[PDB]
Amino acid sequence: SMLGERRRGLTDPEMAAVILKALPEAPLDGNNKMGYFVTPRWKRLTEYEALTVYAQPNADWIAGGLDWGDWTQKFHGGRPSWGNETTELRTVDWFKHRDPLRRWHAPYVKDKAEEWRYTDRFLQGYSADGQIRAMNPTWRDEFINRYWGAFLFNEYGLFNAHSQGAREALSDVTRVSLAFWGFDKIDIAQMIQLERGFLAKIVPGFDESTAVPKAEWTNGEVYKSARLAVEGLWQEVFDWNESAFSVHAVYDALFGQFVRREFFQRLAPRFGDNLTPFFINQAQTYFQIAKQGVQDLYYNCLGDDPEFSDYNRTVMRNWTGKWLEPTIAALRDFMGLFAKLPAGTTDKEEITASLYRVVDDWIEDYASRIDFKADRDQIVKAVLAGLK
Amino acid sequence: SMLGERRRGLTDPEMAAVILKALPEAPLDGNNKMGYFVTPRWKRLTEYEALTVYAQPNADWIAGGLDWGDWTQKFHGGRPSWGNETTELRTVDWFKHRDPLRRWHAPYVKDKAEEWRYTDRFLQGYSADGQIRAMNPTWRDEFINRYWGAFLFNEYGLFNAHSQGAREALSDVTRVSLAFWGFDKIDIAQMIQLERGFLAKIVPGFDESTAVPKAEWTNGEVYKSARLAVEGLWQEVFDWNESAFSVHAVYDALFGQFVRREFFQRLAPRFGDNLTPFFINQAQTYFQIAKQGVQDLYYNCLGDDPEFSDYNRTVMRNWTGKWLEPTIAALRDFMGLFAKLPAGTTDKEEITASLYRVVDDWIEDYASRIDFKADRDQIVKAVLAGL
Amino acid sequence: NRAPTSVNAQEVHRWLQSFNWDFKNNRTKYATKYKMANETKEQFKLIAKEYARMEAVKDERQFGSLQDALTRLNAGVRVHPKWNETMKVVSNFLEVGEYNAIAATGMLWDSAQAAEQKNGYLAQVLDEIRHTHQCAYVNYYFAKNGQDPAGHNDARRTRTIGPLWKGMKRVFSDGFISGDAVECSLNLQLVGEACFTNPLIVAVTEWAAANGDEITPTVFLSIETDELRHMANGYQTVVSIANDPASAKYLNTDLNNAFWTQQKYFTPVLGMLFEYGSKFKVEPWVKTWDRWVYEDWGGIWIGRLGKYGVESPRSLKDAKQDAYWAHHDLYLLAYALWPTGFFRLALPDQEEMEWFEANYPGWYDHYGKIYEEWRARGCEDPSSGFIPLMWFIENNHPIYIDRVSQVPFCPSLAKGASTLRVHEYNGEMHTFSDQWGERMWLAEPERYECQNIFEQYEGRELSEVIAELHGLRSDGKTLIAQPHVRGDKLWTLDDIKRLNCVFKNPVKAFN
Amino acid sequence: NRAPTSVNAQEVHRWLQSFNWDFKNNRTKYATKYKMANETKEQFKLIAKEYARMEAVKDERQFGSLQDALTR
Amino acid sequence: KLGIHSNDTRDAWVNKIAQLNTLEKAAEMLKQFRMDHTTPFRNSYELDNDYLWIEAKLEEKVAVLKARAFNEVDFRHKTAFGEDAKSVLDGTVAKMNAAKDKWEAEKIHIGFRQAYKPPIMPVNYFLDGERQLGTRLMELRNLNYYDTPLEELRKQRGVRVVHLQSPH
Ligand SMILES: [Ca+2]
Ligand SMILES: [Ca+2]
Ligand SMILES: [Ca+2]
Ligand SMILES: [Fe+3]
Ligand SMILES: [Fe+3]
Repeated sequence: SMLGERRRGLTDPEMAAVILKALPEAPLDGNNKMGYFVTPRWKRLTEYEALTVYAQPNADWIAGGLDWGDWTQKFHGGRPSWGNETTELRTVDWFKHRDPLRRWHAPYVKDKAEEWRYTDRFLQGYSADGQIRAMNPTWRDEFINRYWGAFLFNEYGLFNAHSQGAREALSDVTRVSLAFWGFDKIDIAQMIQLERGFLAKIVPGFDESTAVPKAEWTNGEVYKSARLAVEGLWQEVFDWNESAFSVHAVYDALFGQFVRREFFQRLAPRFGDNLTPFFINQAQTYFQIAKQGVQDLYYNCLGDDPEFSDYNRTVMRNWTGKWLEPTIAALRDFMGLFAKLPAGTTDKEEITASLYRVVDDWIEDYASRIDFKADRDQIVKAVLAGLK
Repeated sequence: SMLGERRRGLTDPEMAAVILKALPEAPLDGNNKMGYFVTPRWKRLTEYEALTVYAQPNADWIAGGLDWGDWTQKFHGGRPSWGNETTELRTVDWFKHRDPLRRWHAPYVKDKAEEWRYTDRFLQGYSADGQIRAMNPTWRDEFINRYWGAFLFNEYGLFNAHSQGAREALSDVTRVSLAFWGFDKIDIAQMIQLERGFLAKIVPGFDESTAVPKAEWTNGEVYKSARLAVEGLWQEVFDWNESAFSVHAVYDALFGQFVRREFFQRLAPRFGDNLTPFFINQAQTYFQIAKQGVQDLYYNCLGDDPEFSDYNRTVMRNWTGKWLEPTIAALRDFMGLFAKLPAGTTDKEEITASLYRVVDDWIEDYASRIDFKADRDQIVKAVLAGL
Repeated sequence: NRAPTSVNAQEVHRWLQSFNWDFKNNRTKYATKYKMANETKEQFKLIAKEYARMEAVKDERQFGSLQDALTRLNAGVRVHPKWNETMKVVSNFLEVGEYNAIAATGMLWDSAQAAEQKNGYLAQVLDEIRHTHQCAYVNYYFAKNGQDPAGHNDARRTRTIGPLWKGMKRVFSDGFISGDAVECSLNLQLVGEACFTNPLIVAVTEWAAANGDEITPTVFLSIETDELRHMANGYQTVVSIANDPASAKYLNTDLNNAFWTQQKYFTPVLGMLFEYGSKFKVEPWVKTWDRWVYEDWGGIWIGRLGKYGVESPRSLKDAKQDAYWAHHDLYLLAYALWPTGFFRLALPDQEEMEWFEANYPGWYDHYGKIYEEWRARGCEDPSSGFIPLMWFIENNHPIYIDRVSQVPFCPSLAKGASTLRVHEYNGEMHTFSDQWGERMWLAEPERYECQNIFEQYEGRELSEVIAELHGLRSDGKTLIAQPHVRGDKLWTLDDIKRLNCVFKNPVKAFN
Repeated sequence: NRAPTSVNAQEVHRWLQSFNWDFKNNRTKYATKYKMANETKEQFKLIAKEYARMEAVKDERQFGSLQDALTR
Repeated sequence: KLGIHSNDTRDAWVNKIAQLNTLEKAAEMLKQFRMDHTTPFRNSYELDNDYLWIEAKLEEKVAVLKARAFNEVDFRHKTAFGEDAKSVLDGTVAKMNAAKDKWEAEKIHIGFRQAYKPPIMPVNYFLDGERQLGTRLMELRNLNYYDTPLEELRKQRGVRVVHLQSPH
């Protein structure tokens, strides 16, 4: 029928009259601010903080929790649903972390959605404009298809390294940040395949199958140590913070940044490739966004913790040393790729300077924050040994 | 108060009861489709068509009009509010045009807004990531600031060229497309300045002032013929269709496409500049978007009009010939810019290949549509003489 | 320093003025008596992309409300029948105003020489496109989800049948784009928007809410958020020519002509739509009109332009004199000619007649008695063989159409103004309802040659005009227009044909 | 051929199953009595970008209703 | 056959313009049509309800013929009659600027439209004239707009007052 059968209290005359009659003259409390008891990071409480902080029902025995008592159902053996035992790091309050970008779900999917629709517009404009014509054939069929393609597995592995943290994080703010850091990694891996799929449509004979890039990743030499490192970070680390910290503040900050920014972003343009940089721009944007969150959790909150600052820095310096070696090995093997390039593409000096940029940025944005005494020339010299 | 003083008919018991009592048992007509009388271009009528077609109150004396009678108020002298006399082109119906992308206001600003917010994010990542470190200093302080910046006045001029069309367009579907083609042009001009403003923030001694690029535009030699062609398309053309056709199917399709795609988009990468291509990606996406609309209006609708096909093609071939000359002249003056590039940047062999790409794309997408017999070799040969 | 950095709209707008350069033919392509200063600035520092973002955000809320909650609440249906009909007119008539404003501001964009002033107008060009689509969406939504889609679904062609449309085009179409760019600016922005549209839009949402319509408020309130930029455009237009000597010579005349033009139509029409097209009332139109025209516009707004040589329209007192009964006089004509509309009309009920008499002493003795007479005679019943126009003929009350404003008037019956001037010029008769419009025609005869409905329909039988212009509902027999808003006893083309009503040009009675 | 072309989620998802690779320690970190089959498939062929877009659309309608009409 | 958009009078002219097959004849008929049926100075109002539509259908015939007859250079610079667009334009503008009053100015402008409205004159020159002519006309008309009392203004316009009624 035009009006329908279901009567609604908001619009049904009889029902609304009953409702209005029961209403008080004014609100029964003037404090209309949800989350008013949460300590604001900034001037005033944000929507991000209100909708997020304390969503996790931790009791007081897990630093910062507001509940009391044990969990209602634990694992066979007695392991708690969430507990201090799942990470070496300690703090006065696990709810102190704040994503500097204040991303809760709505703003997060909104931005990625904009990026998706614009990406689609870009590809339709790129293909229609015939810009593929000026791309160097060798760079396309060898370096983008095989080597950039193989890198999707690196990002895929880093994505998976976040699974345990999604389950073990000790607060809502950290869980949300970690989930978003991980989700951006799978997205990048998928954008690498997306590009290969696009090339297959606009370049006759180009095969989008992952067979070739996968064989390079699993059995090639260029990415051997990279894969060994990723396999370790992902499946040999059971501490959710060691995982997130070592991935973002060590491995990806050095190896990841070098491959994405100093190899492909740097050299693609030289071969008339404006396509790959379009996607790498997204990856770098994501990298810089995650960095702000990583720095806040590990340096502002844990590394500077009023009670556990010294302890936490000792642990993070330990982790940095543990994972810096496998990371240098990954970079060392990757140096082998430079010999595959057409003569005159780049040279030892350019390669060295680019390595120093990555190492210097890392010392500035990460190592120095926990007093890790990194020696930048010794790190670079160790990596250069891989040049063929 | 908590409830407020204003009583609303949808929620107020008394008022709502009165309203419900007056309602019929069922809708007084089963046809709930607005714009149902409009001829669909595709399978079914789209929101784009329903919300746009016939919004313009034209009477039948203007091909396609559904109204009747003269206008209520005209210009001192007698000139009609809108009339057939404002353009040489003729048609059986000015409302046939359809934007292939079906853009009405909402989708249009939604898409451009996404671009604005992603642009913001990109710049914040670019600066934080320190990617400026690998950009060639000369390319930046000289070719981006001066020559790329100068091109902003070219786009700005093509933007203004749309002003009269905004006023004279003879239909809604054509006015909307025209407005969007023009708005995208000013956007590009503003994006050029934005890049220069960004560089100013991250590069200690970079000056964002438009003084340098403007002087290059107004006095330089590289863009001299370009500016003359622009000042003409904008202020010397009084026919809204000639202005739009000549700007999009002639000038910008040849000169504009060469500069943006075959020069800056092709050379910027070689100087470690992925910043400028970021913005040129937008300009090209915009160009290809507008192109679909330009093609639908002048070829599908006008050029292939069931009654004025021959007539219109003649007028367009006439316009094509009229502006092809100032365009080629613009492309020649621009060739002089190659001599300012550091040695080894590019060779006459590459440029020749880039020129044929533009010319061939032009002949394929525009020239052949109206049977305008153009000679690729002569044109390219004519332009190359500017080196 | 690798701190996250970006650039905002203002930082770019900073150099927008320098975007334009000098060259021989860099001048407006449109005839004008004024000279807009090439250094004129704009109030809002926007660029294309930021403009898009701020509007996209508004669209998000608006369409989200419409497609979700409002649809779930059946908001398109639970509206009073009279208001559903009124919105057919309000939304579509305003749509053309939004549409022509696009061309208008495009003409102003071409007129401005300063880059910033051009940019200001440009922002409006896009806004008016948004508003065109918003008003269209209201009709689209009511057609898809309302109690009577006829009219909402085809107003773009069915509106051409009736006389109220002609006048709408004069103030919201031609008045916005035909003439000196500056004159059009005064009709559109200085008067149209600042004096009427702006307050009107909000007022419409108030009457809408009172009658159960939450759709219109959702859309119109969003439209309203854009109007501040257009006010500035109008204000800046005056600032741009204030120095030009021609200003002191022509500004106050174009303005007065602009004021008269706009008020001539809205004074009677808006009041009629509000009071006669609703069940629940918000405020008496006499009170509303006085505040808008005299207090807000005539006082505050016009007063701020004093420093620029702007004076209150000399025809202001005249407008107030003619206003009081204007809308009441018009509804009599609109209802008498109901078969020419694209909406359904209703006669005042008992509570309404009491409301009218309470707010307009003397209403009942004139309009009230007439409506009860027409009703008892069966004007609502298709088997009666009676439409009020017959009553006008029987009682020798000819209905004329002002040659300039296109507003219908009946001096023989009107309780308001009853002046009438008829002239013949080169084999053509002309009828005028006031001294201002008469002067306009005399001084500018070639600007006003609009054929009126009596001229076009002369000698034609009523049902034929309706059938030809598609004034029928889906079944192809029932009229879109009706003399009542009930669901039963709808008039058909046959009921009209049997009346044997043939149009006559009233002016020929003077031959 | 310069026909406007792009790539959708299903086209990328077609190769997603191949993203995982074998190695000794590639196994779940949690205790379990069961073994999830190595080639199990999923019903919906989504990728991150498309997931975000479809949820972003829902959010727009939801928050739009809450902030505008429902509040009014 | 009566009608608003379709009627015998309109069908009569379509069969009439169809007979045309020479730019000369076509152009001549258009010029004469505008003299007999358009503007307040029209020779008669007999076609008041259909002249706008007919004129358009006439302009179309002239346009087609003019494109097939003229060469590129002329289609852009000459009138359908052979005149040099720019010449006519500059001449009319000259006369307009010489006009001593609004009555003279209005006559120049209106006549210009009747004689050179496209397809007769190229749109570019035409609209350029509309720009200059209209400017002058308004400047003269809008000066002391309300000075002349209506009684006198009616005499000036030369209208035949048939009826006046004013209670106030
Ligand atoms: Ca090895
Ligand atoms: Ca070297
Ligand atoms: Ca050292
Ligand atoms: Fe508007
Ligand atoms: Fe407005």
